[PDB]
Amino acid sequence: MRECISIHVGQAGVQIGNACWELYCLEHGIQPDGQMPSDKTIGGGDDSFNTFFSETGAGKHVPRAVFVDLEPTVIDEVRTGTYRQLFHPEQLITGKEDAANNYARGHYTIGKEIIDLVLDRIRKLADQCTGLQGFLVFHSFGGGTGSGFTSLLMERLSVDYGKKSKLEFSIYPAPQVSTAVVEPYNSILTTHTTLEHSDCAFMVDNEAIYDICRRNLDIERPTYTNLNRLISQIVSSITASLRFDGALNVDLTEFQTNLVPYPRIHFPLATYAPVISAEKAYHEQLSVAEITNACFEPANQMVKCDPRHGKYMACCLLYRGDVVPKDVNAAIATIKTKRSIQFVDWCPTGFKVGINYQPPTVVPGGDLAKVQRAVCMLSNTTAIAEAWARLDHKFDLMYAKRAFVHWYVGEGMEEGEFSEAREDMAALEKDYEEVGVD
Amino acid sequence: MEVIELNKCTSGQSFEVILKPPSDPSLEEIQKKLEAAEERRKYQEAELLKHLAE
Amino acid sequence: MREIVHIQAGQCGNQIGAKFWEVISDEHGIDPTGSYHGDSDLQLERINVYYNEATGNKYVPRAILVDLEPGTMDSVRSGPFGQIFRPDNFVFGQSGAGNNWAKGHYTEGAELVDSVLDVVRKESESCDCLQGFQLTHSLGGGTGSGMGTLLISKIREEYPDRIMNTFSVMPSPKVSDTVVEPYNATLSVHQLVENTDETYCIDNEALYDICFRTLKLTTPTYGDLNHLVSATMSGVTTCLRFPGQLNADLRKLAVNMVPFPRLHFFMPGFAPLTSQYRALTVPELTQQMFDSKNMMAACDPRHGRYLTVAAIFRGRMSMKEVDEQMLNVQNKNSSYFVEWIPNNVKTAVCDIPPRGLKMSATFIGNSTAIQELFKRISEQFTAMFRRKAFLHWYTGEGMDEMEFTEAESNMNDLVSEYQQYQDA
Amino acid sequence: MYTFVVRDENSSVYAEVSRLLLATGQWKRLRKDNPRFNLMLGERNRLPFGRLGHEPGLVQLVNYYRGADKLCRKASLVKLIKTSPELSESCTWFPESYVIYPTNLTDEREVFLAAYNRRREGREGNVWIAKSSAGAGILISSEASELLDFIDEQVHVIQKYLEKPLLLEPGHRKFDIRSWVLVDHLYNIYLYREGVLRTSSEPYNSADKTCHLTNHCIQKEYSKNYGRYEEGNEMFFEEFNQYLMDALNTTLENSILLQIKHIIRSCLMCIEPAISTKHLHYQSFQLFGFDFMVDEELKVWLIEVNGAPACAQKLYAELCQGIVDVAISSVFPLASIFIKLHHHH
Ligand SMILES: Nc1nc2c(ncn2[C@@H]2O[C@H](COP(=O)(O)OP(=O)(O)OP(=O)(O)O)[C@@H](O)[C@H]2O)c(=O)[nH]1
Ligand SMILES: Nc1ncnc2c1ncn2[C@@H]1O[C@H](COP(=O)(O)OP(=O)(O)CP(=O)(O)O)[C@@H](O)[C@H]1O
Ligand SMILES: Nc1nc2c(ncn2[C@@H]2O[C@H](COP(=O)(O)OP(=O)(O)O)[C@@H](O)[C@H]2O)c(=O)[nH]1
Ligand SMILES: [Ca+2]
Ligand SMILES: [Ca+2]
Ligand SMILES: [Ca+2]
Ligand SMILES: [Mg+2]
Ligand SMILES: [Mg+2]
Ligand SMILES: [Mg+2]
Repeated sequence: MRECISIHVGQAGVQIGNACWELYCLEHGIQPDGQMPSDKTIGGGDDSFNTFFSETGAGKHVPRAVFVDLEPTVIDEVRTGTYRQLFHPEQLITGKEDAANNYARGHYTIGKEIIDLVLDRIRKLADQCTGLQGFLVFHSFGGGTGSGFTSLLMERLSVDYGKKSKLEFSIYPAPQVSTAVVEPYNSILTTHTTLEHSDCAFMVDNEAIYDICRRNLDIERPTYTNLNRLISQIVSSITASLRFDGALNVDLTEFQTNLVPYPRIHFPLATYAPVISAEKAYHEQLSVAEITNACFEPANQMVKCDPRHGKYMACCLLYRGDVVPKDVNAAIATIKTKRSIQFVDWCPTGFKVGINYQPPTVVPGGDLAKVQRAVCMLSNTTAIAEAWARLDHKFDLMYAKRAFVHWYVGEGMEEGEFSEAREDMAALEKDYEEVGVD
Repeated sequence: MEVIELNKCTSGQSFEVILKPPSDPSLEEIQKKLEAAEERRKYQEAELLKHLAE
Repeated sequence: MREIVHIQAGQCGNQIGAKFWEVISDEHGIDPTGSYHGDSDLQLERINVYYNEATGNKYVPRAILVDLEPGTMDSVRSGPFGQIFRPDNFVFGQSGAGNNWAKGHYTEGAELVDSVLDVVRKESESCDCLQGFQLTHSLGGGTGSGMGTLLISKIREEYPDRIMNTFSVMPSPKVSDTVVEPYNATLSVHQLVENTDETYCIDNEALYDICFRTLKLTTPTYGDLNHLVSATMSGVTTCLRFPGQLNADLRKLAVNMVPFPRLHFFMPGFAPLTSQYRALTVPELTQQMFDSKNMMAACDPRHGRYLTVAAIFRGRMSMKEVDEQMLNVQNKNSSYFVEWIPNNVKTAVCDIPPRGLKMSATFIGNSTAIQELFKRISEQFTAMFRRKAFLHWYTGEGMDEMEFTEAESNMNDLVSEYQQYQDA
Repeated sequence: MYTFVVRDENSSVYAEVSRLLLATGQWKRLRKDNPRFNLMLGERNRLPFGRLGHEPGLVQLVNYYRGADKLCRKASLVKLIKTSPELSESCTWFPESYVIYPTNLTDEREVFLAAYNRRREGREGNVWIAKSSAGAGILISSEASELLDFIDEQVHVIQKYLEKPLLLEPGHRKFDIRSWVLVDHLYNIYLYREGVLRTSSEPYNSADKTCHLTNHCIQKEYSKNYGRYEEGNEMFFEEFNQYLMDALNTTLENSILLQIKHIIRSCLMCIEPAISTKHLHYQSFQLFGFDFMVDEELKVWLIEVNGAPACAQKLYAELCQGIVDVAISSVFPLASIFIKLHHHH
């Protein structure tokens, strides 16, 4: 058994992390007070769920998580929330004034004054680990803390934990729920300084989650609670292999091996199905073929793009529920004869499939209906570069006039870091085009 | 269509299906960048105080 | 606990400032004696932003009342909510400023400014995390204009890393006290250009026109004008006083609204403006909110382009319909929004409506058309300054003509800067 | 009041469409860089499809199908027909073609020579034509050595030249047929009822490329009989149908148009899974130009598909109005000249 430490940075990271750990407890049968009746090894054990939960002598299962926010309001929700008993105060780190949607403020001004405190708290959880795989980092692209402090943290983690893997769950900015106009700036700045420190990043565009909630859940104006519950389901499907018995994606290293052949191209596209409204009294349970086919519909992707006009480098299918390998192969054979699935010539045209028999867990009273089977597809397609193209274009429009740049320069950042970050994104866009375009 | 590496357990199973064969900065450097930006903030603030002093 | 320190200076600043505290105390359930008598926890959620908590569950406004005359502040202390202010926060002289910027800024206000800063320091020392300051004043007089900008410069010297916000009342010949108002306004504008992060330009010309043309008031008074200011001030501070995600603090508002440091002068707007029991629909709120007749700056938005826009909707309404209407205005009039700042319109919704209204909308626009206001002041300034008229009131206080020339050039540069981004 | 942008100033078809949209009083044209548009008349090259459909509260439509270049390029069309089971190598309505990369750069040089030697030994007609998308550069020769050497002097394609074309009389002259096809956001295939025959004004000589190439520019510049038989070397369907009845005792519909409709359906249905925008965040339509050749036995052959076609001068008003009616107003309603080619989605 090898442990994993989760790090939640900024409002988006903390609130998503709160949703994910709530879902983990329901899946693992952990009560809000930390007690897990099914765990017969009291005070210890090296089971699969111990990769995410440490155990105390009293039987409390404590998440291996650190919550960081430069503003206390969001983490104070966790301190007084339903699962307040799960965490101890050493895991929750709060400042007093946030980064004000300014990357430079989160990275240089306020980040420098709190980076050592966060690393010391991270070191405390690392000392409880017999063998540490690495870290899962939850943050937004657009917030000042989520973009600015995360990049500083990733740099330091590569120094203090150079042999450990690091994976991201990043929230791509969407104007329908965005809180700042400079979010394209923060997204590119944090991508540039984190690119060489992240082994695998799962981008989630809030636009896609917003429309999925509106379309499939019949939510007129989705809130963060609606968005995060859906996001935690996708995160749970991605991390289920680390928390349950299995043979696919069993450690953080296997994620890079199975999804990232080229280190810079480490942004797999996630597609999830089925998303069924709980207000429907009875819904026809979708088959293995139907949910697998839905993995190739852009309307179900975490980032809206067209994989038909790109090339695949890897593809993983993560099933949860009543799924047998025979039905998966029958679905895949039919899909090949109907879908435009092009792989790069230097990679095999195949699928790595993982099945967990336990059906997905839904938070009681939530928006997602219980389903007999569900699938999350992780595909490394060059079509996800469309998100970079949209982000870079908005960066170019504002930066040509130097709009809002004085806020970053006033925090000690040099103007050249803007062009340096943009040039790195330009190279990243070129890399995607070379791989997936003839 | 070839299925390989089938591993089964109580909680589930995994396999691979093939349809076609194929055809860091140091802590010192980080601290220098953080201190360089902090110095630029101090210089800008000192200029403002100089401007206000005038 | 992100506290804001409020300062009101001069006759206009105190009269408008008093009405603002009267309006928001009603919204937060605070009575004239400082006791809370509300019925919703949303009123007290962000109460510490503007109010200090004292013994006996008393809420004392974090407000400092400044004047060079005791007259207006005596009226405030005898007003409806006069007893709620902290007695030690009344800092006043006796000589007055004589509608003279030099007296407020250099001679009379200089003698008093240190005692004001002592009260500011006392209020700031008790703040858990000070956001910054908001100042209410006029630019046409002597105390709010001259001493008010002196306070801003000295406050920035002592608190360089805090946000400076102002509600600045622009003079107009339609509602005018003295002929020297263009002089005082031009001198004050340069101070605001350098030493404030956010300035709401409240134009007495627009306030008079709204009272006359729209509200059908043949003889508007200052009280009628201040009613519009109170409603506007309540709306623009809604995101600061109630829970929310957008522009919840002064710095985040500045980051969203100010693309260039000197271009931080906002056009405020309010809806509805009814001369009354009829329910107002969400489409009606949006149309009136963006209409020039509901703007408080007397600038035509169609003569310029919107750099950034902040919209606040108050009341129980359909947020889905609010999003549709907000997107409808942008998509039907995209020519008036700059294309080099994507998604520059940000919308916030608050459940608690203002007193006497079910639905309300507050407009905060950073439009290049605000240059019309500065051009108007510049033309009035030059008409007198070319003949050196009325300058002796200022040279008698130690000022030189060169300082007027520099102030004239500074505002013309500001006008040229707005014209740069209106054609880009 | 809908909004649209224009990003192809050289498009004669959509210049008229833009003119018609403004004339309705319900369409407002924006700057070409304004993202808050309902309709984009996009550019031919590097159209930013990735930035479409990400504007909240705006249904966005574009006048091009992403991925349609596979049908509208010389080498791409040959590869698509050979490799697609729906079309197969045994495709009977497409000339035997081969993709030949220049030697200074898969490639089908040896495959082309294997079939070439069979015709040389078999005493059959062995005349081929070399062409590419980088032309205005076309060589017609019966010797394979000249064809391969010419390409070496970009990617080219060598296909069989139709040595027995249908020749109009009087004149004994060659021609080609252009059909305009509009595919809407629902992937309905609409064939414009009006076509044009771009005819050669010189007698066909099987033993000088003026009488062999039907291109309008090559006829108006290198042919001395331009406009002699028909105005602008353009014969419309009404005249051509009458000629077929008078000369060949048959109609245009039976002898030619049935095969044309079959070819259009086969090509567009083949690429439908790859380019359809049925479940996509933005919608696409596109106007296509199909160019056909007819042999002496009244068999229709497909020559090329144009992704950015122009129109005949007489037919600009009718076709452009039809584009607005079924491809633009169908998505954005305001306040038939096409033949619908029904198919299975
Ligand atoms: N999906 C999702 N997105 C969120 C959530 N909270 C914020 N965001 C997005 O994150 C972006 C803003 O970043 P935040 O995380 O709120 O800011 P921050 O990390 O706290 O940094 P500060 O500027 O210091 O406040 C916006 O684009 C929001 O749409 C959330 O709970 N769920
Ligand atoms: N296989 C073939 N057999 C006979 N003639 C052929 C031929 N391939 C091409 N041609 C002739 O050459 C002409 C030009 O070829 P092609 O259509 O590729 O040129 P182009 O692409 O420049 C014109 P357009 O864009 O209108 O299709 C055709 O109109 C036809 O007359
Ligand atoms: N809106 C409004 N404007 C005022 C009020 N009182 C004065 N003014 C304006 O302010 C200017 C005079 O400034 P004033 O505040 O009286 O001078 P001060 O006391 O020395 O700062 C003139 O342009 C007046 O039009 C008021 O109550 N409301
Ligand atoms: Ca145990
Ligand atoms: Ca590393
Ligand atoms: Ca004195
Ligand atoms: Mg925050
Ligand atoms: Mg006065
Ligand atoms: Mg062509």
